[PDB]
Amino acid sequence: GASIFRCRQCGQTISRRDWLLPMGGDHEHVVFNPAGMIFRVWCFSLAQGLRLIGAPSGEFSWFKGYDWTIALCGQCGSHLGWHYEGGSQPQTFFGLIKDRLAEGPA
Ligand SMILES: COc1ccc([C@H]2CCC(=O)NC2=O)cc1
Ligand SMILES: [Zn+2]
Repeated sequence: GASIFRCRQCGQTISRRDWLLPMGGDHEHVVFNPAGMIFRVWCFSLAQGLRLIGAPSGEFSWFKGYDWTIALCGQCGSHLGWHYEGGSQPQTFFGLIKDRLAEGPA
């Protein structure tokens, strides 16, 4: 019905509703970057079709204990969110910008 998440700009397969991850009790986190941009972030245990840019950085990380790398759509290059690593339980996860994805059938 609506179990697959694709890149909104090009349709690249990214994630699934089954792979949503409740972090802090909720898979949705609203955050701001240092430029004041608001993001409605959904946390996923797993994702595909991305391209992770650069090396991890902990600066300004919204999630305690985690370092982030920019995650672009591997197909069109749109900024879809961030990959997080270096933490504990889980050690890694994806934070994806909800409004840059499109939900649909398998
Ligand atoms: C270009 O400067 C920056 C620096 C950091 C950020 C994001 C990265 C992800 C995160 O967890 N927290 C942030 O604030 C956005 C833009
Ligand atoms: Zn794309």
